[PDB]
Amino acid sequence: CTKIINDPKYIINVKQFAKFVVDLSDQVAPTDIEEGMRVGVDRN
Amino acid sequence: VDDYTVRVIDVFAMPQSGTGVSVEAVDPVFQAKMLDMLKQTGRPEMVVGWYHSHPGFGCWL
Amino acid sequence: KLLEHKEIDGRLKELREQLKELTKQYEKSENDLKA
Amino acid sequence: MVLESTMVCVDNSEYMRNGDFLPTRLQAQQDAVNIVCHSKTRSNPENNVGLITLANDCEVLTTLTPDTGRILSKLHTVQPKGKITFCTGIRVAHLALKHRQGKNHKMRIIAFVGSPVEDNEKDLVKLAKRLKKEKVNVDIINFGEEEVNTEKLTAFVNTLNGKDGTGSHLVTVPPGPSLADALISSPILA
Amino acid sequence: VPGFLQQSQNSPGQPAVWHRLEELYTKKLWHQLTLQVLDFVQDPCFAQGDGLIKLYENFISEFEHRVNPLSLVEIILHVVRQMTDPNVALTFLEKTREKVKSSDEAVILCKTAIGALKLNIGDLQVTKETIEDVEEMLNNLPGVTSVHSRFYDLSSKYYQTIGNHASYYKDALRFLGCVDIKDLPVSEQQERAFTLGLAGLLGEGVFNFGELLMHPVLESLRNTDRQWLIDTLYAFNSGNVERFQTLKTAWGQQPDLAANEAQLLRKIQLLCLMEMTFTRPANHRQLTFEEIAKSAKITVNEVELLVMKALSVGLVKGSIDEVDKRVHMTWVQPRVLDLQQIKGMKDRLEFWCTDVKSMEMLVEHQAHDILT
Amino acid sequence: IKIMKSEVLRVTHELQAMKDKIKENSEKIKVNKTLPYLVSNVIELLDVKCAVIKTSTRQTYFLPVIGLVDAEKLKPGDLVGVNKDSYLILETLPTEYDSRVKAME
Amino acid sequence: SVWFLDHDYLENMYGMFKKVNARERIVGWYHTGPKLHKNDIAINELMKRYCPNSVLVIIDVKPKDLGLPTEAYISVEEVHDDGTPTSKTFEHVTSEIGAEEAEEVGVEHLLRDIKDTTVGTLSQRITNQV
Repeated sequence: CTKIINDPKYIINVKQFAKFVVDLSDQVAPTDIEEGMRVGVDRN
Repeated sequence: VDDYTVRVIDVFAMPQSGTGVSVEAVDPVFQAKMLDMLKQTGRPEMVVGWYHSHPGFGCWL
Repeated sequence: KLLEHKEIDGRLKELREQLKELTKQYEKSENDLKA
Repeated sequence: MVLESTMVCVDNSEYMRNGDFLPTRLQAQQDAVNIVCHSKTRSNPENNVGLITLANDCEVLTTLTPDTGRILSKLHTVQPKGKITFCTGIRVAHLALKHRQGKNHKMRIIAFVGSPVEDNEKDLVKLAKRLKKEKVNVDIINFGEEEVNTEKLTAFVNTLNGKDGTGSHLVTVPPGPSLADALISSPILA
Repeated sequence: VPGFLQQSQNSPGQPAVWHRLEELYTKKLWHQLTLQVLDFVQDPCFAQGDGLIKLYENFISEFEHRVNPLSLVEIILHVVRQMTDPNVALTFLEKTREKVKSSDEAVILCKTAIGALKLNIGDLQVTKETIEDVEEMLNNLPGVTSVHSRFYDLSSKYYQTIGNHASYYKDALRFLGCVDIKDLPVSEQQERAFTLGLAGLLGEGVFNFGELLMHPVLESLRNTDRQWLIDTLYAFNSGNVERFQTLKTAWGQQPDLAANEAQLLRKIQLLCLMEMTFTRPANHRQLTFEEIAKSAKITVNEVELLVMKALSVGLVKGSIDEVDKRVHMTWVQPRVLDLQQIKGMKDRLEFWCTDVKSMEMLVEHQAHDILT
Repeated sequence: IKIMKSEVLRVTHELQAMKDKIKENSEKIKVNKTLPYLVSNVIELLDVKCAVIKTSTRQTYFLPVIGLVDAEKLKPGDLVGVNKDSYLILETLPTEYDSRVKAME
Repeated sequence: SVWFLDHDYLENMYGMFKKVNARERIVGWYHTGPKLHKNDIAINELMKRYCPNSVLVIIDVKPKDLGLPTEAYISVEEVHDDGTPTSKTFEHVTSEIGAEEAEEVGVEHLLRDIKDTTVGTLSQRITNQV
């Protein structure tokens, strides 16, 4: 997650695929994800 | 019409939505008003099924 | 009574300008949907 | 509480523009239509009301709607710049009623005859006979200048209900107070 | 004020009409009163001075709906023609225009009235400006209405005063189409027909002449009183000599015809060439030089120039040969027809369709196996 | 006097109807704005109002219309979040700095 | 002179279709009646209320082997020039039936059993000439 946007939005770099602006699933809490942390994302 | 035949006469598109082709793509208000207004014209048909386009990939689910 | 009637014109004229702006705002909303 | 669909025929003929009524003929008819629509909608919250202009050939400005807002909005810009054709207007209103959303609603037509009806008596009687069996009640509101209790209109209303009459009335308003108040008495109450 | 018309009621019109107008005013039945006023201004009694009207019509002017602002301008134009003062007529028209900005149709009639009244004094580019402005406004109107008649009347009057004939002929045809035909004085019909005929005869670019035979204006009037106009129009349309009728007319109608006799003769020769092309069997389209010289009464050497002019203006699309003294004819400019001409065309097309059917039947029968 | 009632009623009804229909339009746009927002850059902006977008996937796409943002408030190089497949610009994105860029400070 | 056409129904249908596909704006009306009708002018004016340039395409539903099944008409108000009364009438505009890729594919699939071979076989050429 390169950057956190403020419902918060997250900019995520999928290594080399592309840059995406995604939001967390209900499973995780917003406090858990911090800027610069590598996090998993669903393929769809 | 019977057990061994499903006849489709008309197909009306549902508006494109961010959800995609999912249960939430069937805007209930849009579908209800479309059916109500098509009944007046003379098409009192039931909803027999749904169709969705699979660009690129073939016909599967 | 003339002042009161003119006062009503002020409230009425304010709404007319507002609705014109709202129509201009909406006409943009239609444009972006088409795009 | 009776479920009925009203299709008010507001006249926008050139004669609708000699203001024998206080503000003007057009304003008097606008107030009348406002009062009639409000009364019909309040009497039952699921009833409908629409308006057809009777000038030139005809117009269907507001097809049957449950809200009086569309009717009132279309009533402005009536622009009385034509001539009336009563039989054609009633026929168009009957067609519109036939296109009713809910068939249960009772037929009812309110006509604002503000200009002379240059139609033969035979045509009016035939139209009344057709409306009778069809089951459509027309309430004629003679307006302003005319042959007092116009013979053609009175005969039309009489043939619309023979030997028994309800929901079919003719109201003649001599010049004076705004016709909006008068309509609240005869048609709206009964 | 309301009794002022009563005072006028006592002894310029009829007591009954004055009383009816007063009652209509009192009853507030303004539209019926407006129809009565329009009829009243139609009365011949308005011949010298008005004074009282438009001062009684202040109510029309102030009232937002003096019935149709078109009707108000109709009354105002009659009043202006009554007062007949050029200096103040224009200002009165300006005030009327200001009062009737609501109806774009009303403004057209006001502009036409100011142009017509002003056409007598200073009929210069300023008038053409009004004509162009009405053109721009009139082209925006939803459809043909009462203002178009006034516009085209003003245009016809203007062009007649400028000298331009073909444009006047076109605009007079347009006006006659845009009016009732009948509901006209009959004398006015005859005058308009005479002016239209003269404009067509003298028209620098008009040779159609197809509306002389069919337009009711030329038929109902000019039938007996000075038929020479219709005679010369028929001569031009047929393209024959009819020079004796031209001399007969030259005796009369000296202005606009004696001066332009040369142009008229050139036009009649050019139309004689057209009639020669017409009467030809459509196969022997080659025209001998002697035949054209005899038909148009032009010397042997004049036919070359005549045919060249006919080709140049855009009336024939053929070619000319000098060695054989025959002129190739390929005619594109169409012509008006007559019931007998239509019957001839109909039987010729019947022959054509019978030939086509015969050929189709032959092909179908000969190729039954391959048809499929 | 007439203006008061007539205009009040007509304009109030018009305002309410347009408010409801604008709310419907806004809801439609909000629901249609799918969140993925494939990040992209606007290499150039050309007048027909149209944009040339180079996606983070290393592809450039010409846009017949800019999208849900305003052409005036845009310029070459801006971070615009275009849709995954439609490639239409959905929303401007604030100037982002890669983790390395922040670390260099 | 009596004819009822839904205004609200037309507007609601147009709104639905705009939601489905906004590139399509109202351009006119069609009626399957083989011949024009005396009340067609009023309907054309009502359509013009929604689109100034309205084209009436008379789509006959009777298969005629000679000619296209469409006839696009427009409303023209002029002065007629040639001194004749003017009226609403109906000016004619050339009509032709085209198709897009999807409609073309559907048509080709539908008429793959009654379609003549593409290519100028002498049989088809002689038949066309006939």
